[PDB]
Amino acid sequence: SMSVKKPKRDDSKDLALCSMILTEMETHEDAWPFLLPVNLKLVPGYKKVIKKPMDFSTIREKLSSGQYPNLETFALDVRLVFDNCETFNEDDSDIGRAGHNMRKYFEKKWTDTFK
Repeated sequence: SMSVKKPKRDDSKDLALCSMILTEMETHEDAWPFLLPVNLKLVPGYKKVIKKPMDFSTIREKLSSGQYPNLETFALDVRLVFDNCETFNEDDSDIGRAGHNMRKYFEKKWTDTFK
């Protein structure tokens, strides 16, 4: 409350460390469905169904331009990429499996880097 604060967690390295995580997600062999925005002209149903499209290149541009106020808003967009994938793709599909694998990969890096 006013003039009453928990001790200050060092967040000075968060930007660099989110960038490194994102590099590792970019270079994963199963990243290919997530590298670029879904083409809304060429994929019937995507625009209407997926209210907030998100992809790794869009996260990279947001990160690089100071559009993440803190490390939690960064994690929310990464998770959005996988929630969207689950919304639109069957589990038993190459893309569906890619999304589960990448979400797992992400959540471990996240816990190991920050928890």
